[PDB]
Amino acid sequence: ADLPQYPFADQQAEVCTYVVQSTAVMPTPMIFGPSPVEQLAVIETEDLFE
Amino acid sequence: AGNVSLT
Amino acid sequence: AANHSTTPAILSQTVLDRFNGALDPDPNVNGAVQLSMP
Amino acid sequence: DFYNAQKMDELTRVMRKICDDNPEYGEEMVLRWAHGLSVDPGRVPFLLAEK
Repeated sequence: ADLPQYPFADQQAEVCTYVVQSTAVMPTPMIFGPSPVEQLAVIETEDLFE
Repeated sequence: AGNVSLT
Repeated sequence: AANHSTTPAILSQTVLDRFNGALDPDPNVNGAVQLSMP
Repeated sequence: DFYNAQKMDELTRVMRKICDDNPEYGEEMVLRWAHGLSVDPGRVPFLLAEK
């Protein structure tokens, strides 16, 4: 459970430092949906669709 | 005054 | 025209553009059709 | 109605791109586009290079 790390200056410190890079591409049966749109202030303020 | 909606 | 100092930088991608969302969807897309009922 | 609509859904989406592909003149060129008008070109700035 306790492994002393003799050669390092600090025995109890986390001696290693790691950087991970995981990339996953997952074909799925998910449905998702269409993107929405933003309000237009020219149609209600001028009645283009009269 | 109502609407059946398109969806 | 009253600015007299350097401005902050500009993001390369907005949060809404990242998730292709919208603050308020329009009422016309998949909208409502008038109904007669006198 | 619902026949004049079901292209209004199509017609408002093309109206969204003309005011988005050209951020300058946005929310006004769509007004002129519907009536068949055009904006004056020289006022707007434009970009030269990006690195």
